Amino acid sequence: VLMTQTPLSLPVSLGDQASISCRSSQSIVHSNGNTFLEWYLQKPGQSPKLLIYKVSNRFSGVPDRFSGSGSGTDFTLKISRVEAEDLGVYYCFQASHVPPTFGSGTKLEIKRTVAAPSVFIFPPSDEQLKSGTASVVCLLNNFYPREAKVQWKVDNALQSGNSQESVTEQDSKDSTYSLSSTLTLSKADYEKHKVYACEVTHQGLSSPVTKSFNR
Amino acid sequence: EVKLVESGGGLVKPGGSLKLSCAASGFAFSTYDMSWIRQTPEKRLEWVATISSGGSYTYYPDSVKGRFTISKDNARNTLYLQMSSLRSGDTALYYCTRFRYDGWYFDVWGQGTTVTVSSASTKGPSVFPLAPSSKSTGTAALGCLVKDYFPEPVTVSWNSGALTSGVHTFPAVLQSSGLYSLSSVVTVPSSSLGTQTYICNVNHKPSNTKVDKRVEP
Repeated sequence: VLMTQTPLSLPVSLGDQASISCRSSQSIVHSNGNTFLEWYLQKPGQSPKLLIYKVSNRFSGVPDRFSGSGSGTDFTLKISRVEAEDLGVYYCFQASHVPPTFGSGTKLEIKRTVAAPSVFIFPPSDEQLKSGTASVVCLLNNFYPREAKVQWKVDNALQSGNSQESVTEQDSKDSTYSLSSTLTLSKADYEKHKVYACEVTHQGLSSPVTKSFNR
Repeated sequence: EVKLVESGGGLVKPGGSLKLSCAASGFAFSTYDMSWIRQTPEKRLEWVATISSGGSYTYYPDSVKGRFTISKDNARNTLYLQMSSLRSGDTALYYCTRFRYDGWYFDVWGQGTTVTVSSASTKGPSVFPLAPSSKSTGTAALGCLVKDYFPEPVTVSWNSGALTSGVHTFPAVLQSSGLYSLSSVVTVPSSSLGTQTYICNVNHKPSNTKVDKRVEP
């Protein structure tokens, strides 16, 4: 019993309504009358938590903002007056027919105003050098939207293939993202050059910001 | 208050075995059916096992049948999943859950424990500071770079859990070497810099690595 969800991700502004849909492969009525269709939300860093069961029944504690409906093959969850604490991954789930199965999830994303990042650089630690390697860290803190471009420059030469990047999930206090990018070099390559720059392109900056340091 | 607390995860070789445990508290454990659900790296949720309150029936999906045993200890209210002949596809976060009978829903969940099935040996991280400067500046940002470890997870706290606001612990990245690295950063008032103490607390259970790095300007 395949459960398919749409959209796969859903930007929505605070106070607005979000609507998520779940379609099953076959019917999910259990030949007892009831249909065992359920909605879970997994907030960042947390376990999934039960919101709705048997289609439209709110689980205790669940705000009245959340509702379920649907028939036999087609199910909807609606979230009125969306609050920032509602962001994460919503999953539908079927225990009508064995094996019980989950849809692949829908990411609720809080739309808010652009926010340029605060950009910081960190040179390698002396400690790391002593060991043979040099990592230069670039931090883009609390920005919106999630799209950010980070270019690493060593003596003005654009670098490629020698850095990694990750981004946090959306933050609930202010609906922003953060991003760390690491440039990894040989102690040797690190020692030969002077100017270590991280240059950031973003929707909230009229033109790029470059933060640099000199070895 | 109702709780489930899991343990036993870690790194195991293909075709090895491992037993997960899930300590329940706060309810009449032996009167519920209980399950295990895993969450793959792509964030898909998959049902893995269920055991009736009587212990009489056990139910498994085809991918796991013959290899995994769910069992329970009723004196100690503890749930178990014995996993054997592990494969690469078994790597995942494993959750235990209470399957309420009237509604057939999972109303309490464990915090998760992660299992990594791999041929490679564990490797403990190095922990290097990301010092606050005029280059990370009335707020300054500092941090910890936890480099070159396998497998996941690594956990990071600051000041032993005393500091949480403006803390960002990033998802692990893969290096070209096939080892992971991660960053944990925090922004603070730069006036605090000379005066207040900032330490990251880093644990990598699989390599029994436990480090505290004081990070100073």
